Formats: sequence, structure tokens, C-alpha cells
Amino acid sequence: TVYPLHARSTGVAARQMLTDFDIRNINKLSKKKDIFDILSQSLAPSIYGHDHIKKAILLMLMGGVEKNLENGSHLRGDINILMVGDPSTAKSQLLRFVLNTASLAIATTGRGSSGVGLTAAVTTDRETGERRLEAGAMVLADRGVVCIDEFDKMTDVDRVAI
Amino acid sequence: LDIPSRDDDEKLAEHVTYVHMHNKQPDLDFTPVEPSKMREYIAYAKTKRPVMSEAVNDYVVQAYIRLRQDSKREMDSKFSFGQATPRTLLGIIRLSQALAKLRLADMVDIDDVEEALRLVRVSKESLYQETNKSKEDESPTTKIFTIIKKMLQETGKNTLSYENIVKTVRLRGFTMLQLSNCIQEYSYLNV
Repeated sequence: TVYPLHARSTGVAARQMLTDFDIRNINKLSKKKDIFDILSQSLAPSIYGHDHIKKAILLMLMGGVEKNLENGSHLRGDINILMVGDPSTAKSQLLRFVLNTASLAIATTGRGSSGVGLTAAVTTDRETGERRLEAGAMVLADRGVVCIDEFDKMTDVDRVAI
Repeated sequence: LDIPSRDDDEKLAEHVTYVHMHNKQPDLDFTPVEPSKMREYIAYAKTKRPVMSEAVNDYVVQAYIRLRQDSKREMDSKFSFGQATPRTLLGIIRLSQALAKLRLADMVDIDDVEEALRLVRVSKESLYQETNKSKEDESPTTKIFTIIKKMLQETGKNTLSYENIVKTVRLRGFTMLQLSNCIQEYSYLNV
């Protein structure tokens, strides 16, 4: 049997189907106008303030409305948000949600976590004596939200992949 | 250079959002072609190899000359595209040939190469102002004056007996009362 990667949603790991209790909890939540604000407390475990940033996080977690235009490019409906602040405290705290908690967030330091290559690289190996591709983790990722900390530590050739 | 205007950010944005509404930018009057059969027709055109028409040459040539001379008096000037080259001429010819391909015709049209010139010049002056003016519309007596000026280029006399002047005015159609009025004005204007 071949049950491949979960096609419609993100990869196989999430499995966030719902039960009647879960559907009822989600409905009881969503129909309430106020919940959008408590999400800020849901994304402010250690730092406080900048709840607008919490809104941004939950939005970019939603996914967007990236639409496939006929006979043309699928328009980008997803969003990528840059953050900059105290490299000591701002980065660690705001990161530690998307890193540890949310989902499918490959930690990316820039130069280092590029590994072999963030984008790709043609590699002709002695093992089979043949050339394949090295797809970076982000491009290996499908539908996720990749976190790139320490962005200013990019190698020069990286600056174009973005 | 994206001049930040208002009607652009209105229409462009509206129509992008309309794309989100209706996934076809084509409005009521439009014939969008799917890229597949578009490609088909395009390649078919590419398999034609039209011929350069003999008449347009002079015009083409003259165009080049113009596109040359101005360039010199525009070298250090604002639009610093320096010294348009024979490659520009050749590119114009190639553009005309491709438009004739779009005609699927083996003879390039004067309108064809004129459109090519329009393309090459619209690339220019798209930097700033993008406007011009006109003054010579009225000419109810200034036209008489310019005719007189050509006559002066011939000889250059401020005579007191006008017989070829009145003849050329009558040929021009302008009446003799307006002519005499203008003569009054310019004699008073001391010419």
C-alpha cells in the first residue's frame, strides 16, 4: 500500500481531525467575536505587548488564500513576516512558539542551517557516480511555515533564493 | 519609474481584486488566448521568414538619421542614452520584420515600421513630464508674417510697394483687408 503524504493539508504528521466534541468546541469558539483577542494571550506566553505581532503569527498560521489563476501563475496569497529586535530576548521568546509549538517550522539560522544548501544544489556523488539534487529543507517542505532565525548571517548566494 | 498616482492605485488595485472575484482579467471586450494554442499560432508565425519591403527603406534610413542626430545633441543632456548605434537601426529593422511576421505577410508595411518607431520612441521620454505643447494653431496674421519671412529669406527688403506680397496672400486665400491691417500693425511694429 502507498498512502502518501497528506495531500490536501500539510504533511502526514499533523492529523488534526475533529470529533463531535472537538467540532462543538471549535464552533462554540469561532462564533464568538472576542476570541480573536484571546489568541494574543495564546501567543504571548513569556513576552507581553506587541499583540499585533501575535495577530500576524496566527494569520500566517491560517495559511492565506493563495489562489491558482487559470492559464497563469497561482497568485501568492500566503505571507512571510520579518522580525527584528533585541537578538538576545526578542528573537528567543517570539521564536520559541513557532519553533517548538506551532507546526512544520524548520529552524533556519541562515548560513549555518542552510546545511548543504537552503535552495538546492546539483550533487554528483561517488556512491552511485551520478548527479541528483539537494533540495533545501524549506523547498523540501510543503505548505509549512519555515522559521529563519539569524537572517543577517546569510551567505551571499543565498540572498537571491528569497 | 512608478510615479505614485491615484487613478493607477485605483484601477490596478480594483482590477486585481476583481481578478480575485473573477479569475479573468479580460473584461467585457477581450479575447484571451490560452497559452497552448497561443504558442501554436506563435510558432506557426515563426515558421514564415518574411521579406523586407523596398519602399520603406528610405523612411527607415531617414528615421535612423534622425535617431542619430538628436542623440549627439542629447549626449550630455537629460536623456543620456548616448549615441544611438547602427545596432539600433538593425534592431528597428528586426522589430519591423517581426511585426510583419505578426501580419503573416512577406512585405513589411510602412505602418509596420512606423509602429516599430513608436515602440522605440515610447521607450524614451517616459522619464519625466511626459507632456508637450502647441502654439501655432491660431495664425490669422502670424501666418502672413511667416510668408513674409520666407520672402525676406529670398531677398530681405522692407519695401514700400507690395505686389508679390499681395499676390502670394491672395494665393494663400487670406483677404486683403486683414492683410492691410497686418501691414499697418507691422509698419507700426517697425519692420
